[PDB]
Amino acid sequence: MTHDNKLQVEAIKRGTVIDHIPAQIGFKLLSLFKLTETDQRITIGLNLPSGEMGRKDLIKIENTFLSEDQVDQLALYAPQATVNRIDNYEVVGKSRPSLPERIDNVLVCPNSNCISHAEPVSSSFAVRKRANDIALKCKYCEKEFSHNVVLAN
Amino acid sequence: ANPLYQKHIISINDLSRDDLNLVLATAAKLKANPQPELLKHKVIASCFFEASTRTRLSFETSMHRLGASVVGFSDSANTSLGKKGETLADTISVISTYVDAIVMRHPQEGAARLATEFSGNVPVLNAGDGSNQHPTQTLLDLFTIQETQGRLDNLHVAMVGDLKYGRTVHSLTQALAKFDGNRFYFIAPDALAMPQYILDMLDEKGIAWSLHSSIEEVMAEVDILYMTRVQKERLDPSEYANVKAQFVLRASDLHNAKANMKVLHPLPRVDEIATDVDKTPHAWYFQQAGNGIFARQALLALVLNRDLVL
Amino acid sequence: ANPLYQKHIISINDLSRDDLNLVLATAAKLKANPQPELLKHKVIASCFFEASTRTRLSFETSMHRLGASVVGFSDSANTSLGKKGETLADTISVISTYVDAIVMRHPQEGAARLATEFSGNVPVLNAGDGSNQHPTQTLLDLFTIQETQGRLDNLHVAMVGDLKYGRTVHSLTQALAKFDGNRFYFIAPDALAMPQYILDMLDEKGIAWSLHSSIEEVMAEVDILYMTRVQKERLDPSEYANVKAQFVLRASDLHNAKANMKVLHPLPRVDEIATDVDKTPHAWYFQQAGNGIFARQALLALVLNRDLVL
Amino acid sequence: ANPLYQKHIISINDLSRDDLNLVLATAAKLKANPQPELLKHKVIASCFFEASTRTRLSFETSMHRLGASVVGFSDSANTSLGKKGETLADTISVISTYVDAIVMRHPQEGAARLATEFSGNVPVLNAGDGSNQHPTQTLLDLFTIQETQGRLDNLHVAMVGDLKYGRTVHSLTQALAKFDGNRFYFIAPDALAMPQYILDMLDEKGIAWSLHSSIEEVMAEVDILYMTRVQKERLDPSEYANVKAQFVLRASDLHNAKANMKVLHPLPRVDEIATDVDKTPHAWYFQQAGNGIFARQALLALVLNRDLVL
Amino acid sequence: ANPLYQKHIISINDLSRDDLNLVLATAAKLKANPQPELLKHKVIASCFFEASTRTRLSFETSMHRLGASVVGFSDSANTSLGKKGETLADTISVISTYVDAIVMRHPQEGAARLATEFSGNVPVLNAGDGSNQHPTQTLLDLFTIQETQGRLDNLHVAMVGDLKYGRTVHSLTQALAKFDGNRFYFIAPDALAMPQYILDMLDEKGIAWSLHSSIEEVMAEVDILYMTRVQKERLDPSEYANVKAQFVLRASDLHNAKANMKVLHPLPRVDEIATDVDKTPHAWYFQQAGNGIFARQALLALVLNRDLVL
Ligand SMILES: N[C@@H](CN(O)N=O)C(=O)O
Ligand SMILES: N[C@@H](CN(O)N=O)C(=O)O
Ligand SMILES: N[C@@H](CN(O)N=O)C(=O)O
Ligand SMILES: N[C@@H](CN(O)N=O)C(=O)O
Ligand SMILES: [Zn+2]
Repeated sequence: MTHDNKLQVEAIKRGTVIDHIPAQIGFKLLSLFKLTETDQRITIGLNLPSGEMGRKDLIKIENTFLSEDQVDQLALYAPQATVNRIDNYEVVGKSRPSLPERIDNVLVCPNSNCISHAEPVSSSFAVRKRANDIALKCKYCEKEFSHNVVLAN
Repeated sequence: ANPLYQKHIISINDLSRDDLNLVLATAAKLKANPQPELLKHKVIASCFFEASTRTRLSFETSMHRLGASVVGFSDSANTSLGKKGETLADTISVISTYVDAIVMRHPQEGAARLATEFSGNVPVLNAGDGSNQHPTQTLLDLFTIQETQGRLDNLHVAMVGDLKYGRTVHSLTQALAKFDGNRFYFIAPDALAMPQYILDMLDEKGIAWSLHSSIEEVMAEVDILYMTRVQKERLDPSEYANVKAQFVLRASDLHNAKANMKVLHPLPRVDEIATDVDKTPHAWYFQQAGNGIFARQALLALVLNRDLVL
Repeated sequence: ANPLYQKHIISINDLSRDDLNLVLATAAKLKANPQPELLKHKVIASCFFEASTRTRLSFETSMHRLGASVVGFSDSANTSLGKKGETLADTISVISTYVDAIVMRHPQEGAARLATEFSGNVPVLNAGDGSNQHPTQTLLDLFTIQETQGRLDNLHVAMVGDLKYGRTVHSLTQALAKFDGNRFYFIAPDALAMPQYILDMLDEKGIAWSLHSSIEEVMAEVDILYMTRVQKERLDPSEYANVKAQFVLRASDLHNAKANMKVLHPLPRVDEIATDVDKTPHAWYFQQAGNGIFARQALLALVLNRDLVL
Repeated sequence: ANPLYQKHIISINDLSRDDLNLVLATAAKLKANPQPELLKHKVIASCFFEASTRTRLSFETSMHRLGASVVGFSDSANTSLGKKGETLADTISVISTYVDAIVMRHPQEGAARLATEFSGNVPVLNAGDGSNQHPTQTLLDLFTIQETQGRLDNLHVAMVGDLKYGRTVHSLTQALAKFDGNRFYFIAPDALAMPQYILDMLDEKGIAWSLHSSIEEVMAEVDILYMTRVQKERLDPSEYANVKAQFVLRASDLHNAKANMKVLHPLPRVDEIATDVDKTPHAWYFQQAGNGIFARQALLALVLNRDLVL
Repeated sequence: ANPLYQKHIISINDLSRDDLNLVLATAAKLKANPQPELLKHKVIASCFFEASTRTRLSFETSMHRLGASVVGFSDSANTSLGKKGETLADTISVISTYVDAIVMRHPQEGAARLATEFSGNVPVLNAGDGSNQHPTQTLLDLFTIQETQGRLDNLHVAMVGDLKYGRTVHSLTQALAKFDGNRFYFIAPDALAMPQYILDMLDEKGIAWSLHSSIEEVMAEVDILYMTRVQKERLDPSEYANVKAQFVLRASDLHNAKANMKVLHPLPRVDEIATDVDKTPHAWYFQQAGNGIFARQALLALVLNRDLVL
């Protein structure tokens, strides 16, 4: 055995960790991405001290990695959040959430007449960045809204 | 005796400033001291050619609170209605021989005014005629503003929602424009903006008005926040949702509101006012609806009883 | 003043033994000496969200016999009903500002209790809410048994028909179980037997009950024969007919009945009681229905009038 | 095989200029030389979840003209589909085991695309999904323009009527914007103007377009006059009348029109084009409709028969 | 000719094991080698007096796959049949002079048999007559079981859901009881258990059957898991929920299932089988549905074409 402590408050090991999550956005990610459906250990901390003047959420989930087309999926919710792979810093590029070309399974089409609502299909929206806005086009009805619309309803 | 005795109540525009004051004064008096036998031996017809349960029950309750009797029909496709044969004229010429007053709701604009030419000294009260008039709705609105703000002049009025088709706001705007120093704030999606003919009227009288995109732009100065219903059918589903933004109201939005502000709504508020608003002291749409009994009791009292009450 | 003044009448189970006695005593008093002006200046709402002509007319007649006024709707798809938009809550919050009491029939279980949380000091009387409660139906039943048998204790009660879905018999059983020494006889096709939760209750109180396949097994000891309606849709046509046997009643079956027995039925008796029964002295379903006026006049009297009557 | 073989035909946007050219090429060919046995042993499902007779008769006629067999329905309460909670997904998973191709028309916007995910190997042709796409309508329009103008590039196209909701003109505008040198003229009341997202697209491709209040304003330059339907339910009855003004075409308006101009209309024209126009050489809406057969035949041939036509 | 030539196909009970074998044999053959021109110059009547889209589309598709012509209707108020007192007898006497075969679906239990007595020489295929018989549904089920299990004898069959009213499972149970060594597992709520007359039959043939409360109780032994539809209208809304419990299948329940097991369902499954099951290799309800084409093709071929297939 080489692991070395009994820490129930803040530890480390072969696991991914998302950094600098805005307040009230940490639990959102846990739900939206069912990050607790794991069997692997998970350590989260919310509303904790930030960059010397705010509040933030923190998610540490052991024995599991994230990919490129996944970390990115955090872009729309946790933009300036960093993701340090932690098998022991075997991270390479400055891993920061960029805007994915498509966002599936989480968003809900604002269009009430959209076929996606009463059917066994996954939501799917195309992403386009706008000045002061973000356009999401539904794969199904082909209607385009702003993320501000899609995140309220 | 009184100015409105035996008169037809068809359009809010046929009502002079004094008429509005008289109706409102009477409404307050009946509210403070009920007169359950005032219309004791009167028989009134509640003719809803077009079904309208809420305003119908409001109108009928008013009748009973004054002691009058009621006959009628919400011929919403459930009466031996003139099989698209018998004219409204003939219907009225018959009904006007049975009762002492006719309260009617109709799908076509002008119905109540037409009834007026066939009724016999029998007064007709318009309960709504298509997209034209709804006199008593403006009266309860005016009455509710007066009671809550203590006056109808020098107020800051915001109107949110469908200003293009919500004829209740057209009437309420024209009624409040009969009072001095009122300030208006119009908040609506560009596809449902206030009609230019309304703005023309306000400019003609030097009344101050302006357009805004969100309620939080004016929440600070508003005395009355009149919320309008927006029927999705007026736009396409994707369009509605897109604009839906903030044109809906929720408790968090009232953080900087004036202590005296009241939020009003004709009803059918399902899609505009979140229920977490109901608890705030600003919510006054249910009280507003409750004032319909008084404003409509007042009209019936004035038109059917020569002498003033209280 | 009285225990039920201004109280909501929603579930027969919220009614204590004394409440039942009070209602029944009041009903008898009003039956012996009418009070046509007791609710003179009251205005009551008859809201049948679900059409129910018989109980509606019974309820409304009760209102008029006490002098009260009535507004309402049997919005059985013929009112500007909230286009599946406006909540029942909002409907009640509006209506509770117009009237003094709300009598409502609704398709969903819990409707009346929900109205209770939105009405304002305005009492709500449940005229039936889905498959849950029908308080006044149990009251008229209880009242009819008391009048004909002279008491509600130490009786032999047979209940025939659909005991599984006939919620009127569930309520009546639980109400009679609030009295001592009652004996029950349950006669029903096995597919529509009394629910075990009901039998559990009776065992819990040591009340004597038993199952029988035909009415002629117990006709000799029965004081009250409560006939239930059996809707064929509850079973398939071939099934219904197959069991139909004797679960229907006809004059010949009453040869050995006790002089004091009364045959009761909620109505819609079309398929259960042959007309050759109507003439016997045991037939009492039409008198039973007639007692609805008294039991419901009694509730209205108690909830809207502080002091007891007679 | 051909580029469209076994391909789903859901959105016009998914169609490349190449694709459009191939479909139009095939259409001309079948028109010149019919092939009645091309799809002899094929069975096609004509699934109109939402009724639309003309489009349905045009589509099915196309299937027969190619020799295919047809089965289907019109879910307008004519069938027993999805009563309680039966999904479109399951419907497709079933029907896709019966037929060689599914032609569907549905009230919801992404129906055809969804069908695509549950029809394994069976091609789905969108006959219209709510306010979204209608591929074949656009193809028949382009075919008509090409056949009457001899090309699809460098033309003067005028589009009149309800340009805001007419998704027919949105799809046609985008289709034509895939060809070069076209100039557009948009004639519509302010409340129903071409959407900004469409103009944005034209700008970014550097395509010329201008707005006009009347047809006569550009009648002299136009090669194609696309007349659209203006639904009454859209605006206010009085609104309509006030604007219908000239967004209505009459024979008199064609005095100075180009010899080659053709007047097109999606079809239901009752309230937009006066019958006196029907006689002029410019009226081409019935011919346009007739072309639906060739465009739709071409599409079916392409997805169901490996090699090109001849 | 073949044993079923020109024979009416009304009840599964009238079908001998020999008959079932012949139908299933033909079905496999046509499936392997389609014969699109077999019934070329035949015209078949598709008479759905009671609507049923899927069954109708499956049946008509079968007719086309064999090359026959089809005419018919869906009497769901879509036609002008038997307005006042026009009998089914007369309808058949008429239609039987037009076509070579009648496929009918009717709300009343002995419709197809009656049709048989007025159709002189024209064969009638029962597509469903009320709660009685549905021959082709059973044939497609047996075919599916045979094709996936390689036999119809010595299997472990589980039937879940509404075994009391699902006449689909009554017919299938009886069909399988004509083969040897089958063991049955009946899973259903007490109020919807397999009927005693069915168990009586199994006993007298010495067939093994047992009752179980949950699927997991026998999931390990089952070769065929027949899931049935549980109609909401059956029990009480609260009743349903309390029992739906696990008479619902979820992917999770298949952890220890036999590699060869197939999950079948008459089809409308919305409220019984979770979509996550659709991915497992055991889901065979859509394939089952797809087999309706071959079983129904085989039946039509047999009654309309003298010699056996090939
Ligand atoms: N708003 C309805 C009437 N109603 O019942 N309102 O509650 C109408 O305008 O027809
Ligand atoms: N029994 C009916 C009401 N009614 O009219 N009874 O006579 C119901 O329950 O809806
Ligand atoms: N397709 C049209 C109807 N129509 O004109 N069919 O030819 C609709 O569904 O609105
Ligand atoms: N045959 C079914 C409807 N259905 O699902 N048709 O595919 C019925 O009539 O109940
Ligand atoms: Zn969508």
